[PDB]
Amino acid sequence: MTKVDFWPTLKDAYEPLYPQQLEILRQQVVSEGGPTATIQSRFNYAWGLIKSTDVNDERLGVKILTDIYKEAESRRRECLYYLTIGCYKLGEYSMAKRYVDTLFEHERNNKQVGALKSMVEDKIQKETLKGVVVAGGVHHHHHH
Repeated sequence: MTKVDFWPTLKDAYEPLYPQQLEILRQQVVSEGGPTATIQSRFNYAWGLIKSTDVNDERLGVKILTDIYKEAESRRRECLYYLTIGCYKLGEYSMAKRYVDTLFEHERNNKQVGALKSMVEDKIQKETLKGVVVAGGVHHHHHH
């Protein structure tokens, strides 16, 4: 009910949508003509595709958020933030890191950015280096 946060949390992503909620956004997008729909109409269409559990909808929303970014303007902050979240689900942390990096530079408070960037930065750092497949076994040799 707090309609004041201009940027939800990353947990909101773990909140799936019903077939009606997703079809409703399509009525507003298609009713306007579909692609010729306003940007705010397509922007939300990519938001629901990211809350989906399948990766097919996440790769589709990312492409939209990048089209609205190259064609729109001002909506860069919302895109850089949404791209970091939509990208985090595709572990493309290289793209998420570069976009969130530019946003965090803005020097804006909102500890949600410092924390979101922490999932991207902690994952590019904690992944190690050559990426270890986690040693799954037990110490065999033993005598000391």
